[PDB]
Amino acid sequence: LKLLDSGAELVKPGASVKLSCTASGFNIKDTYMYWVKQRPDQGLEWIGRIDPANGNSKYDPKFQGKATITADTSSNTAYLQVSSLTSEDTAVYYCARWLVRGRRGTMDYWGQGTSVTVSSAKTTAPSVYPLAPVCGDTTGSSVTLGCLVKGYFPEPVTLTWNSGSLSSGVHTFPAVLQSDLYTLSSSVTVTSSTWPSQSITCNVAHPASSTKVDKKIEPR
Amino acid sequence: DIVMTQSPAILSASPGEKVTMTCRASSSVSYMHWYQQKPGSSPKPWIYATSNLASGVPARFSGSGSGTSYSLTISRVEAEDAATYYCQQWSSNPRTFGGGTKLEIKRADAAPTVSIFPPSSEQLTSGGASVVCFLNNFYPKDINVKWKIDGSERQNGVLNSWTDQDSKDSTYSMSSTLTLTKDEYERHNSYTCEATHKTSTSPIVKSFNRNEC
Amino acid sequence: MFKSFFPKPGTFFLSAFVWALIAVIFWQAGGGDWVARITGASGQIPISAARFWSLDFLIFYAYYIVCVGLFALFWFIYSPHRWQYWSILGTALIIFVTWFLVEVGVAVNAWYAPFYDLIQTALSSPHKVTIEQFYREVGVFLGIALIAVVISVLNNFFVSHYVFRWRTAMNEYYMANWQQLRHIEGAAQRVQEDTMRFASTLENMGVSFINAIMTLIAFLPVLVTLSAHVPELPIIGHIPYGLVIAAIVWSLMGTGLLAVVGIKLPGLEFKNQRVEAAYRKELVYGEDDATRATPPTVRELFSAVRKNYFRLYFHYMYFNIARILYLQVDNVFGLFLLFPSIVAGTITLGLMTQITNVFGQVRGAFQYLINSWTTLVELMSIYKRLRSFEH
Amino acid sequence: MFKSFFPKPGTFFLSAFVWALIAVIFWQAGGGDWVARITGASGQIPISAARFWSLDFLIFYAYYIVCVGLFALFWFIYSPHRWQYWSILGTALIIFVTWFLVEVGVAVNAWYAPFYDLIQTALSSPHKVTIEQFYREVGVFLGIALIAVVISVLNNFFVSHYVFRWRTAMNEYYMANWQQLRHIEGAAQRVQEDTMRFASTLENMGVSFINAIMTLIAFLPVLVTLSAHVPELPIIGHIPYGLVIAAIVWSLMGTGLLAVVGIKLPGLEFKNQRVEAAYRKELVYGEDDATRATPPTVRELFSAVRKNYFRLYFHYMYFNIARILYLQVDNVFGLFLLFPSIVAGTITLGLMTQITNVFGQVRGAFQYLINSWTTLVELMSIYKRLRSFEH
Repeated sequence: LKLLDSGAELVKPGASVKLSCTASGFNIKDTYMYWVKQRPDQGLEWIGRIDPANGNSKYDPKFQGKATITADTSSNTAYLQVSSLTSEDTAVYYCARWLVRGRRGTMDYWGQGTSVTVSSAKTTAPSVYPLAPVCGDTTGSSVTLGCLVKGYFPEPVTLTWNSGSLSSGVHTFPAVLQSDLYTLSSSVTVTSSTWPSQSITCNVAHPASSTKVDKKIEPR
Repeated sequence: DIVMTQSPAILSASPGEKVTMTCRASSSVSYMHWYQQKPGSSPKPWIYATSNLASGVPARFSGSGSGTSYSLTISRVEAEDAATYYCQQWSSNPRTFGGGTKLEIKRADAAPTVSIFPPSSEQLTSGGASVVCFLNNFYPKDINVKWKIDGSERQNGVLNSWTDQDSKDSTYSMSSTLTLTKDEYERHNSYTCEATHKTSTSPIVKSFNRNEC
Repeated sequence: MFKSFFPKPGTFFLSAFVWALIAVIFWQAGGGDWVARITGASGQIPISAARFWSLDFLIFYAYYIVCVGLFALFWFIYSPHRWQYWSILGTALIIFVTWFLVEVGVAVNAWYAPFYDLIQTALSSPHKVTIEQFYREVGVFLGIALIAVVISVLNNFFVSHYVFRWRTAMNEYYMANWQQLRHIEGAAQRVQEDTMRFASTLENMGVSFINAIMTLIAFLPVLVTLSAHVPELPIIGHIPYGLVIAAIVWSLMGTGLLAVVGIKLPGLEFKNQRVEAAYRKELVYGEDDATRATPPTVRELFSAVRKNYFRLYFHYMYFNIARILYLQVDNVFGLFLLFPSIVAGTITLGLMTQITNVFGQVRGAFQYLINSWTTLVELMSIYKRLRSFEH
Repeated sequence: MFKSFFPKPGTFFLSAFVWALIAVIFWQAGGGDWVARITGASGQIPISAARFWSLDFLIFYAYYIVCVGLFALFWFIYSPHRWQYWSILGTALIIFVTWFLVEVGVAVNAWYAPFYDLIQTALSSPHKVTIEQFYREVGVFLGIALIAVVISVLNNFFVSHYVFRWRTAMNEYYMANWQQLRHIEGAAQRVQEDTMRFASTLENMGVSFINAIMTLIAFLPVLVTLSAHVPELPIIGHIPYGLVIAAIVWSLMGTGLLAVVGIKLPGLEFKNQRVEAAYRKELVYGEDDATRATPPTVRELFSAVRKNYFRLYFHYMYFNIARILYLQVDNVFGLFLLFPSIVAGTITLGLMTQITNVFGQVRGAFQYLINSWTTLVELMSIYKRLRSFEH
């Protein structure tokens, strides 16, 4: 099965947003399609569901009047419309599907989620720097290198090493927020015989403001 | 609203052992399910209506119970099962999730490796400087780092981030960063990132010379 | 109620009545259930067709047998007779089988509640029902219907045979004394068909009356125990036994006001019978003689058959407006009592249908007095003709 | 079908048949509805009791008047008669009123859906309905029921009068020609009883049969337009026209198979009639004259009356097991076809009740043949007796 949630989305306080979840591999006449919200406090909540065969819905009474769920069996899809966004609607929203007729196999399958960020500041572009070891440190059997990206907004940022060809010995830390800026780093540990014998570089891409910058970690 | 209370909210184990968790309802449910969320991924059933195992998952996961008290048992926890386990009741039409019990895997002690990286050349042009020190592959999760300038203590203006527990060797990591302008960076000579940990009673120190290079 | 059948048509019927009353008073309200104290009568009753072997019923079977046994034994000793086995015990068995069929009705009533609750769940939350449950519901319903079929067939066989024994009994009595009875006009006609018509009609009406009383008595306690979920009647507000009071008033008052507004009809029917018979006799002379045709007198007799026999066709709209109004309003008066309760959402689909079915069954089994009109036209005529045909 | 009434019992019934069929074919399929194109036939029909004056019905009323008028004129000029007005127009009006009452039935059926849908909404959410809506629903239903009551009462009055006019017509004919007819034995019985019994039984059977056929034709298209919701039947699977095929098969095979398992019965009934008459006639002789009693002879006659009167009570269980099985399965066969469709959640409470009621009304209007034994027992005896009573 495949459910393909929309992309990330930043919005302005007070506006409204519409989200979509397309299902390929089954016929949504056989299932529910509910939605679930996960605030950064990792607790999960329930929002509402819908039966596409006749078109009934049911909502969590706390959430009634805020967000409505509609479907369209022509092209397999469901949509959720949240209105009057406030400072407390930073979350992640997951669709799903529950079998109700034709039971067999995994009876529940969750999409991928669409981060939603609501605030007032504007966008920004990243600034990447290489990291090199100090002089005289090449007496060991293995070396570590790093790549630093600083001062961007908003999430997310995808970072890769040698276009994904270097997938062993790499650690990447979660981002932190500091005065409307974010920061994250990375580390690569390789055998001392590999460097600087073989070229190495960190590949970073930021789709929000269309940045794609590559820098090579040139030895001092 | 059926209020599900779930405990213990923290757990620990070692490979080869056995563990239990309990999701006690607040009235008759008859309908429950158990999930499993790994870091940065979406959840996934294990048990449907509290007995029927879902499609192919390792046979060590099973649970049972009826009425208003249920249990989940993991036969032989191993290195691949650091997660967070939820429970979902279903017999109403609002539906209520649970609390989640982060599960850990123990291992023998390990000591970190420390590296220091001075401000980069292109960082020099930017009008600001940055210094960072990395910590890799250590257990357990409690650690503290220290910043000293020319042997003078300096504390504020720091940012830190811990990685989640690795999924093949059960270790950790940590990052420390100290960002200063050009003026104060040029005024000093020796920098040091220092940390202490249960592995050894002796502090681990890494340093470098501004003047040499 | 003749002399050859039914040992003594005098004290027999009175003795039977007072003995029935004594037995009922002992069991129902005087606390007969304490026999259920001696034995382990659990008192809880299933819903399938396994209902009819639990001790809760089997005790009642034994007690009915004992009462009829004692009553029949006394009369076997006091006043012997020839058709005594048919006359006593056959009547006993017909009463008992009628009660049994009423019990089957009650069982299907109690079954409509879980089925409709299931359908409501299947419509409101489809992930909770799987089709095998529907199939098991149909299974238990057929389990009951089978027993209903078998008992009904056997009972009809027996009733027909008992009636024919009544016929042969009074035939032997009359034909034994033919010679004194020889010279009354039309002996052959009487002793040829009036016996059967009288016996058959009396049987049918007796069974229908007992049926009505047993349906009412069997269904009142259900309404008493089920009137706790309907606190408020539509307009009058709150009344301690609103449901039972409303049911009793509607049914009994409907029949009472229906059979008092059409009271003039029997006289007119009898008058029409008499004038037609006079025409018959007047024509009979004209069949063998010559000077009896008399077209003038035949014209006058026909005009008497005409003018008189339109009054019946006219004093019949009065009885047909009332019957139709009642029988139509009843289609929604049963559900009119559950509007405030439905709006407040207290009853569930399944106590709606069980109550609607209670009212429907009481009404449909009280259909006799609109079709038991026979007791006003022929059976009276047959009894009077056949008694006056007996000196 | 006599010579006094119904102008010519020969070509007349063929003429009525061919004209009825031609008119039906022109209207139904030949697209006579282009009269609806001449006028502003909206084609949308309300559910209130303002249904019966919109142009769609009014065109039909005018068309029916035109057809009957033409067919009446042709026989008013081809060959006159004395009771032509009754014999033609009375029968036309009786047929029309039967059709009208069928239409009232369809109207109530179409009303069932919104009411129960409103109840389902009210039960599932106490926060959407208020009592005024329920009062309005009952309002429209009573609006229709009033017109049903008025029509039914007037119709009963008229049919009874028309039957009496038939009786007086054949009585006039038979008494006009008495002298030749005088000498046939038992003529008084004939002219006094056979005419009335004949007329009444004929009327009843004819109207019942036409009602059955009209119900079937009236309810097929509703089933066609409503079977778009029930694609898959439970066991066979998917059939293009599941509901219509299932309904027709159940109803027509039910009746056909029920009246072939009970085919021997009229022969037994006739034999019983013969032996009864023989016993009666023997008893008449011994009334008036010398002994003629002969107890051995009466014993022989009664044993013949008996042994041949038990065989009817035994070749008659076969016919009650089948009838009760059919009648008791029917209560849940209507709802057995909607298990997979309920599960698939396409039909809602209110489209289920329409279907249950369609099946129930068709069954309740196809009950005649269980009560049609009279026309296979007494009507042929009367016809044979009364025709044989004519030279």
